[PDB]
Amino acid sequence: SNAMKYFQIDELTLNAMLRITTIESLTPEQRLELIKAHLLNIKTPSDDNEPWDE
Amino acid sequence: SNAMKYFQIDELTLNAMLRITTIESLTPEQRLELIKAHLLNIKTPSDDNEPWDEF
Amino acid sequence: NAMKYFQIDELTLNAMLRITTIESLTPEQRLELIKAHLLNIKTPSDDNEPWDEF
Amino acid sequence: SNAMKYFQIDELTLNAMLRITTIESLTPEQRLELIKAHLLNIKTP
Amino acid sequence: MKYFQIDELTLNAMLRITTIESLTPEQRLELIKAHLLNIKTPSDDNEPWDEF
Amino acid sequence: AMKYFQIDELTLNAMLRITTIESLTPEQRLELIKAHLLNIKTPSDDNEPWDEF
Repeated sequence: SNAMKYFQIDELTLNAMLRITTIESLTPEQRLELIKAHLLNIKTPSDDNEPWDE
Repeated sequence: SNAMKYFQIDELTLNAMLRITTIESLTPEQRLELIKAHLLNIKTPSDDNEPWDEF
Repeated sequence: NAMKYFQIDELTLNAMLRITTIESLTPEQRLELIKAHLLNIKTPSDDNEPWDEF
Repeated sequence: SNAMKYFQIDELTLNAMLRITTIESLTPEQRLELIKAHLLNIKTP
Repeated sequence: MKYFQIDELTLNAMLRITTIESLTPEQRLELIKAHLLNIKTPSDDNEPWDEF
Repeated sequence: AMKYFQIDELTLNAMLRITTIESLTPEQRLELIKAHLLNIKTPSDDNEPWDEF
């Protein structure tokens, strides 16, 4: 196909996700849960129920 | 004016990263390393290329 | 790699809208003024002090 | 109160408006109205 | 989007605070927090609920 | 005649919380606050000292 869907990630969110991967105060599964939350917000940007949205 | 950088991610890569967070046969740490590799791939300039004559 | 967005404050946008309705300027004059405003949005000021550490 | 409202416009949208200003087959009034419609779509999309 | 404006006087005060070694780190942090809360409050004049 | 600097709401909220997070020593909290203040004064594409990217 000549066609593909794209999503936008701001630089602050990309950098935040990179930092989350090695935050040592969180278990690895807690890090994955925060990463998944960010990826879902990228996929549906109007979601305003995130842990950082409070 | 003020000006903000953004990155574009294709849907296949976004969905792959979503899937990777819950792949049961990779440990959480392995999933995070695969996540990190995808995120660095997006961050790192794709093409601005090695000239070799500095070595 | 990156792509970029420009951030227009509401007053800047409203100024451009007001220019479009000034009837004693010809339409071409109003276009030229809006062009000049659009060109200024695309240019950065970046007049920050260069601090490399602190 | 210390907070400000901003609109985000991608570079391709900005450059499209710049190019409308020199479409010489449209009258100046037509170009101005097309640019106004794009500006209003930024303000209330 | 929603941005806040920080005046240079406030930004320079917060940078200077970080350097005052005769104050403890917690005192410096609390002084910076006060300035940041002053910038933030209220985030919306019509929704001043950070003010009770 | 005064210079103003823009900060997004999320970063401002994060700096407020960073000032007290218990997972960082007080000196670490002050270092991370300083790195944020440095990027308001002199933007760097959101570079911070602890970053490995």
